[PDB]
Amino acid sequence: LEKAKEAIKEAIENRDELVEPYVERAKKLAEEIKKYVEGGVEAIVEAIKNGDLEVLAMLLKGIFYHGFYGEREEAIELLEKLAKAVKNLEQRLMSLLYAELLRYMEEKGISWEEFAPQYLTLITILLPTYEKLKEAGVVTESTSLEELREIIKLVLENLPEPSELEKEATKEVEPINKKMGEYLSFEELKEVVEGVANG
Repeated sequence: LEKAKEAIKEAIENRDELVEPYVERAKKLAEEIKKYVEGGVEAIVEAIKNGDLEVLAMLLKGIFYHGFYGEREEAIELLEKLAKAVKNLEQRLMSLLYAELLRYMEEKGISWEEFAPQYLTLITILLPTYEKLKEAGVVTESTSLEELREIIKLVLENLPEPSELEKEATKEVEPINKKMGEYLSFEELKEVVEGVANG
């Protein structure tokens, strides 16, 4: 809190630099998830337990965009439970980010398409905020989840309007991301997150 004001401010000025990498990464994850969908629950759990960021990022989008089809409560529960289970700080924060997007929509009553352009706006500002605070030693592996959510809600509270590139990229990638969250049911996602925690 407060100690990240210049980190977010500089993050909003460079947010559009992360638009193209996000689009490329999302298109790659859309094909890689099919390999791990055929691999099964045990293949996803073992990969994440051994610190595979890519598989963990695949699972995050699988949980978040599965909530687009309904029952966003369960996606919030799984994203927060997975955040505590994993040890990496970057994906800990990404899991909390997707949970806060769904939590903010339910508490405010915002529909998915009304808030879709703000997904990439929060991602492209919060990610350089994390890197800046990590480069300054403000956040670390011992940083509690409660302080990570304070960073996310601080960016989401002072969230600027989406940029032209973000609105453009949102239309390009939303159909891709929604198909990514159609393979793994909430029951399978429950098994994966439970497998990461104690499997």
